[PDB]
Amino acid sequence: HSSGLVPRGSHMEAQFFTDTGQHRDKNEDAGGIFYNQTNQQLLVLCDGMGGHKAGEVASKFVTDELKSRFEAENLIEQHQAENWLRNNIKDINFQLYHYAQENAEYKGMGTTCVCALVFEKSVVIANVGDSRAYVINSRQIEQITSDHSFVNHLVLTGQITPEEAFTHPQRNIITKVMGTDKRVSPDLFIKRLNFYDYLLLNSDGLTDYVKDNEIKRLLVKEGTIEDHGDQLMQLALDNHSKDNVTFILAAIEGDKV
Ligand SMILES: [Mg+2]
Ligand SMILES: [Mg+2]
Ligand SMILES: [Mg+2]
Repeated sequence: HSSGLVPRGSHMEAQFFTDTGQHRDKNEDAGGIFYNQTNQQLLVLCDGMGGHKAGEVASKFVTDELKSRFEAENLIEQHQAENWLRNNIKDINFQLYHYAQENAEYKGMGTTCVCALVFEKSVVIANVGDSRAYVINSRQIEQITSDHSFVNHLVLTGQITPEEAFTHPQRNIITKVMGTDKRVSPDLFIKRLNFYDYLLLNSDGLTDYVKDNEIKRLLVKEGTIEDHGDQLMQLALDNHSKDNVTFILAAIEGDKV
């Protein structure tokens, strides 16, 4: 191929926050923040399905596989990142499918997966399910991913409005999830970072109970990542979330020190 320059080192200050909540037996969300051999950064969040068996097994399996595969990589170029995410998510989905089929205790298990590979000026995001990725600044909160949910199908075909989807009785139904089929087609996105302050990955335990404008209002106020993460978690619980709540907050650097 034609020659080009090595990616410039790029990290975001990022932190992972998770809580079982007071309404679930287990925390079936999983995730983390991982680094490859050249110190590129991968953010991972998985929501194991509460309505099927063994959601915690599925979410931990996908997270641990992404951790192992990424930590072993040396360097991923930005123009190869979509392929890397697509290929590894497809392989992990296939492994998870057979793991579920063979172990009777885990039959039917599955998980969402949203993940983000960080570059200097952009982030590359892969999504399977109804966990989410957003970017936030003082003027806008933008959801990057599209929920693979039945209610989002209804929204995208004009059958219900977004506000109706927020209180719809079938909001729980997912239409694309890791582990249920041998094949999966993740959605891939590239988002330029230039004028945003935060990248947020989250499970639906946050956004089923906290609206986008509340998230934006909280994150735009002065505060550290640790203050914002503690307060965003408390907001989900104060808004009566009945689910595990998990998110990664990653600060986008503007002016250098
Ligand atoms: Mg779950
Ligand atoms: Mg369970
Ligand atoms: Mg959930």
